[PDB]
Amino acid sequence: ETKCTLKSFTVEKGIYQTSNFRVQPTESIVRFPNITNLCPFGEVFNATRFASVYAWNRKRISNCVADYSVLYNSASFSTFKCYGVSPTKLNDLCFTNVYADSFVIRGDEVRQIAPGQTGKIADYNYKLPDDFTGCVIAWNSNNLDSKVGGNYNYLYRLPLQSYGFQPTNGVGYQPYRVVVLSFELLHAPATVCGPKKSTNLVKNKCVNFNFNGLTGTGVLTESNKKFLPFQQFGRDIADTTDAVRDPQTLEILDITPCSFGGVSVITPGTNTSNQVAVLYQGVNCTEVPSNVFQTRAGCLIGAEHVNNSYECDIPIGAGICASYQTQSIIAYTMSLGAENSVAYSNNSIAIPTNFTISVTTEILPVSMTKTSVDCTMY
Amino acid sequence: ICGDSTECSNLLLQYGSFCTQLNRALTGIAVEQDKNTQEVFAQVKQIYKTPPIKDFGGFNFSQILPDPSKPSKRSFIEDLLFNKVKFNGLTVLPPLLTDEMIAQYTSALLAGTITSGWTFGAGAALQIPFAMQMAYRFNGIGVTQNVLYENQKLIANQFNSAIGKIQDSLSALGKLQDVVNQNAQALNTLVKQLSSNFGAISSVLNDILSRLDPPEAEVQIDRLITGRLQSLQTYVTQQLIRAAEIRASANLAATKMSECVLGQS
Amino acid sequence: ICGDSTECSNLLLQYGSFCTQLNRALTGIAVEQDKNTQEVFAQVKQIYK
Amino acid sequence: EAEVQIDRLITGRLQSLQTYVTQQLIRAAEIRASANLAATKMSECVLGQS
Amino acid sequence: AYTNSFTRGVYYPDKVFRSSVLHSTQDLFLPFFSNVTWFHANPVLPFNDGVYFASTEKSNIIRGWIFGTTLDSKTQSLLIVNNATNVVIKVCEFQFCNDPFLGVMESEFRVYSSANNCTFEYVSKNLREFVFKNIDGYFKIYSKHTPINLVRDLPQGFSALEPLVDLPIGINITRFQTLLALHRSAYYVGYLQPRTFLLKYNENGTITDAVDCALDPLS
Ligand SMILES: *[C@@H]1O[C@H](CO)[C@@H](O[C@@H]2O[C@H](CO)[C@@H](O)[C@H](O)[C@H]2NC(C)=O)[C@H](O)[C@H]1NC(C)=O
Ligand SMILES: *[C@@H]1O[C@H](CO)[C@@H](O[C@@H]2O[C@H](CO)[C@@H](O)[C@H](O)[C@H]2NC(C)=O)[C@H](O)[C@H]1NC(C)=O
Ligand SMILES: *[C@@H]1O[C@H](CO)[C@@H](O[C@@H]2O[C@H](CO)[C@@H](O)[C@H](O)[C@H]2NC(C)=O)[C@H](O)[C@H]1NC(C)=O
Ligand SMILES: *[C@@H]1O[C@H](CO)[C@@H](O[C@@H]2O[C@H](CO)[C@@H](O)[C@H](O)[C@H]2NC(C)=O)[C@H](O)[C@H]1NC(C)=O
Ligand SMILES: *[C@@H]1O[C@H](CO)[C@@H](O)[C@H](O)[C@H]1NC(C)=O
Ligand SMILES: *[C@@H]1O[C@H](CO)[C@@H](O)[C@H](O)[C@H]1NC(C)=O
Ligand SMILES: *[C@@H]1O[C@H](CO)[C@@H](O)[C@H](O)[C@H]1NC(C)=O
Ligand SMILES: *[C@@H]1O[C@H](CO)[C@@H](O)[C@H](O)[C@H]1NC(C)=O
Ligand SMILES: *[C@@H]1O[C@H](CO)[C@@H](O)[C@H](O)[C@H]1NC(C)=O
Ligand SMILES: *[C@@H]1O[C@H](CO)[C@@H](O)[C@H](O)[C@H]1NC(C)=O
Ligand SMILES: *[C@@H]1O[C@H](CO)[C@@H](O)[C@H](O)[C@H]1NC(C)=O
Ligand SMILES: *[C@@H]1O[C@H](CO)[C@@H](O)[C@H](O)[C@H]1NC(C)=O
Repeated sequence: ETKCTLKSFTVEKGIYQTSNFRVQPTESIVRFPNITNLCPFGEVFNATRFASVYAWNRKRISNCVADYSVLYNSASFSTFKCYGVSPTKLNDLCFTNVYADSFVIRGDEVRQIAPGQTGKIADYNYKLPDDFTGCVIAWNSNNLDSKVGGNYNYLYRLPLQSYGFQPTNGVGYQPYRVVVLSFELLHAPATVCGPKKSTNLVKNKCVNFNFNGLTGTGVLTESNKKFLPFQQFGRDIADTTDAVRDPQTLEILDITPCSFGGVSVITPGTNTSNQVAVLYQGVNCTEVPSNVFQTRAGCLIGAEHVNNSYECDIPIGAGICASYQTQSIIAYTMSLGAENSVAYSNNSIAIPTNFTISVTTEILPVSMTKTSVDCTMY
Repeated sequence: ICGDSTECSNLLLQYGSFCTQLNRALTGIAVEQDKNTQEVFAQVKQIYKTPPIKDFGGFNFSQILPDPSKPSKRSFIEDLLFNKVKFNGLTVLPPLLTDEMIAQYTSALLAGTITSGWTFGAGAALQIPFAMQMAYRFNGIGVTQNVLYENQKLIANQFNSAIGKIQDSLSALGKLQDVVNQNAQALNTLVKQLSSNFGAISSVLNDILSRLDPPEAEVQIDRLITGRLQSLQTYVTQQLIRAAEIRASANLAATKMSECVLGQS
Repeated sequence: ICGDSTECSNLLLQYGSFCTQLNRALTGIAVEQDKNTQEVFAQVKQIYK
Repeated sequence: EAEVQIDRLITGRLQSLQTYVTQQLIRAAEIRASANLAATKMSECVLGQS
Repeated sequence: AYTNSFTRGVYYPDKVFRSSVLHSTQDLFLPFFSNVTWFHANPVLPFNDGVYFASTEKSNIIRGWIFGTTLDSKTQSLLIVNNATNVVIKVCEFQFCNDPFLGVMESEFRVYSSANNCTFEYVSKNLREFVFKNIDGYFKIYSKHTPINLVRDLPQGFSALEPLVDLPIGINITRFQTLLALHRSAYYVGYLQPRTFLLKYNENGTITDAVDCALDPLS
């Protein structure tokens, strides 16, 4: 990896940043709030007496928690068509108002409750607009609405005629109860919509979290701060979310950025050896994936720590250097220098008796290369 | 730039080596900061020690010699001076030298001067009594050296009072606070620049991504990328200009340590 | 950039603190210029005649 | 249509050329100080005794 | 009469905890040292952009407000009431008395004479401040109850107002009123403008001081 980073086949001694170490997060915990008013449909879908077809009812469902799944999967409905929107995506959308219309018709008149039909029912009893949005639900109700001798209380406009329902009628002449849900979206600020589940909430693990809208990543930890009892999450200076409140249990939890840091490779040079040591920079050495050694500069793997102190060879940091000495690599604290002890006294002097002539070099750059570019040709 | 997302990384891969250049630029700066300190402080061969007595001709250096009752072993005035001064890919590396090591270099430079005058800066340290070294220095400014020996007590008292006034004048360092302030303030702007759309619908790479489909989202993500890359270039260019100013200052410090501490100017 | 135009000014707000940075850079080098000539010429305590 | 695609290249290449020209100014200001020190050492160590 | 607020009508701009952080905001506030009407005991006022509203007593003469554009039928309006029982928010089309009130036997409520088409219901000395605003079909209400050591004059001091309610109505508003309990056996009105403030946050996360950044050169 070092040879690839440098684009060469011979690396000279040094220390090279080669890549990065990033812990990985597993599972996605989706937190959310409970559900009180889940809407009691069990009044429109559970009535003891429905409404005529020529004077249908009209209930205006309003701000609530609507669960169209208990409807969709109830398997008791003989007809469940959705027009503006396919059924499974109802528990994931929000509108302004839902209206529910209720009535009772024959069995083979359920095909006129649809956008763009004709017939005595859709012509003048109950007409659906041509860009309908809701869903139409219908189920047979022979045992409730049909009575021996004929139930002449269910009329329709044709001016009014009455279905004489009787229990010995072939299907398609037995009474069906119909409910038409119509979702509308005026121009308000919001209203009723599907539900919201909430997985479990762990701690002390890099995780991918969602707190009723707040999407993030990190380790969650028990807090000891105290919000005011209307504040949801806390922010830092420079404006990053660093605390949240759990909606269900209402406790404050800190959000720490998941560990991370550069990876460096320490090599004595390929002309000496092919052994290598690895520094994970400012990462705690317990969360890296022999010699594992913790430094103020990160976690070092592949070098042994000795107690001697030499002159610095390859600089690691915070006073630590490495060398290829003791057929391998090692760590330690660099040496400032020898130790000279001047025999100072209040009446002692040292005077030299000889000298040496020494000559040293000093190298300095004075120029660099003069280059020109031609903007247009480049 | 991207930050976690994966739709961002493939789009940013289209810009070439813009990010490799910036990391090289910042790494050069960080390697230069250790050489600055090596050039100012590691100007001594041996680690010299003062003798256990303190018979220096009436001169008293106790406020600037190291304090043996401390983990850091700093001096009194070095203790006064030290009480007056994770994110989205950002990291702070530690210096190679601890400041225990720096205090240990400075105390050795001090013991070299108090015990050998200027001889340890040109070769091996040759001891000389402190009053006689003070008399050599009076010759260097053109005063005759009996003026020192006949006024030794007065001269030592004046030194001692002037050293005492420095702590009171201390317990100034705005030149050291400015560097810290300018750097922290330039690092705060880079983080604040991440909540700007730069003319996209939003400034958070998920909400753009979970409210549009790819052909539509790539357009906004490229605007976000362009803004965030411009911010990082501004940051790195200013760090390059600000490090060349710190280097010219450490060069002046090295010359002062050579010429005012290891000799008489 | 905009020159007395509110349509342009609100669009310029979508880039953040670029203009604050630019003014801060230009002001710091106007302060340095007075320091430059204080350091060369005011090297004397009294006005001698 | 090719205008929109040529402009994307023009912007990138201009950015890259201007980055090259900034980093050369910053590197030349450093070579200049080294040559200024070399000129002082030639005066003070070669034509004198310091 | 008219009076001078000093530093009044500061509310928490939103959730999100916070501590010692001179945080800067742009929002609709009541400017410092403003010209607030004085009323004694009342008439139809405007709304036009939010409202500050304080009141002082030991009894309870102030018994809620009524809002809207026409304060009658043919268009919808809000109604917020409090008998000696508890608060009653309500949103219908009404027919409001041009001088609506409630008595104090203790029989009352000559307020309206119509409650049609209701689209929202709800049922269940002293200084009582309120901030009313109406944005994107939501009608927000902040409030605070401080105890004065006077009876009925506007005091001086700092006290931030905490959010109370949120109603997704959709209603248009251009006018509002007040409701009082008659005799049978003092209040102010500020308005809000888009200002920029600097709020000082405590270590518990409460706003303890503020700066209005358009008062004077020092600010
Ligand atoms: C109307 O109410 C009845 C009774 O509460 C509900 O019938 C239940 O349906 C579930 C699922 O089919 C059965 O497991 C229960 O046994 C039924 N109840 C009883 C008492 O046996 C019905 O679901 C309600 N209708 C709607 C639309 O919610
Ligand atoms: C949301 O619902 C859960 C249960 O579904 C509530 O958990 C209860 O919390 C109380 C603590 O006051 C415990 O005594 C109960 O035993 C818990 N119930 C269960 C089933 O664990 C939770 O309190 C609800 N959220 C809020 C905000 O009240
Ligand atoms: C001063 O030092 C020089 C060495 O630099 C001494 O000269 C050396 O003497 C030894 C022994 O006589 C010879 O082996 C070397 O060849 C000499 N060196 C050179 C360069 O000629 C010299 O003797 C010393 N003087 C005193 C007085 O000690
Ligand atoms: C060197 O000077 C220090 C003063 O900075 C002397 O220490 C103080 O001495 C006085 C009395 O002379 C005491 O009252 C103080 O409490 C001392 N301060 C300390 C010990 O921190 C010190 O004695 C002088 N050295 C010598 C050898 O006289
Ligand atoms: C590099 O290799 C050459 C020949 O293999 C050898 O002479 C030289 O000593 C090597 N350098 C080091 C530093 O080992
Ligand atoms: C790494 O984590 C362990 C477990 O909490 C802790 O004991 C250790 O101190 C951490 N590393 C450092 C350098 O503090
Ligand atoms: C280094 O010396 C210390 C002395 O405190 C000792 O505890 C430690 O075991 C030594 N390390 C090794 C590797 O021998
Ligand atoms: C408030 O405005 C009215 C408008 O005429 C003015 O008469 C009154 O003096 C003002 N009050 C204050 C305190 O400025
Ligand atoms: C208080 O007023 C509301 C307004 O409708 C009413 O519903 C409630 O019944 C009243 N309280 C009592 C005790 O009647
Ligand atoms: C509102 O009330 C009026 C009169 O009671 C009525 O004509 C109108 O239909 C109602 N609004 C709706 C949406 O039904
Ligand atoms: C409020 O009144 C304005 C009058 O200009 C009107 O245009 C607007 O549609 C009304 N609000 C709603 C939600 O209809
Ligand atoms: C609230 O703040 C006060 C003073 O700032 C502090 O003493 C107290 O501990 C904090 N927390 C409380 C009262 O719960």
